[PDB]
Amino acid sequence: NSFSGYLKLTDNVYIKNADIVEEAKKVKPTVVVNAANVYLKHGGGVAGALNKATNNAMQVESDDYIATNGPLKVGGSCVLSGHNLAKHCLHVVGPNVNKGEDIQLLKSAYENFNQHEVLLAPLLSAGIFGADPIHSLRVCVDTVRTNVYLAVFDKNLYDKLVSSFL
Ligand SMILES: CC(C)[C@H](Nc1ncnc2[nH]ccc12)C1=[SH]CCC1
Repeated sequence: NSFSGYLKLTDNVYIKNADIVEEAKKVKPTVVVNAANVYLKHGGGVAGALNKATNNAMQVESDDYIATNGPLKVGGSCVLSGHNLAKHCLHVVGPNVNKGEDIQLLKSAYENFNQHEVLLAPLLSAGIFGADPIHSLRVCVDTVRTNVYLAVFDKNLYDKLVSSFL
């Protein structure tokens, strides 16, 4: 968990302008969080980038999990292997607000982080799911109580988050 170059926002939330895949390769954290969907189909965004970096081993494992357990609920999670990127991957489903899913489920999504002492994570629901990224960071800060290191792969968005926060 050798995180470097983060800015501490609160007692337990840190943030960096970085690709989460590059962070995972350098740090080999105990847990990396995936911004997943309910069927664990890693087609784009953070999910597609993490899966590509495992050479599709994450997708093969996810398909087997879904066959045996069924889909996750919105706001839910499962713990699977982190493959070459981390000890574990915590797959978390935030609401797709562009498709009418309730934004209050973003609090339930972030609550899953509290089962792990230290996590490398992305900003939930901030991609194609359509939540305001600054609102997602506010819910993270007011929900997560364990130590989370947020990687945001966009310098313009990073600067807007840090200006709004501090
Ligand atoms: C908001 C956006 C810049 C961010 N993308 C990323 N954040 C961190 N590492 C990344 N690697 C590849 C994409 C990527 C997302 S997509 C879904 C949730 C958060």
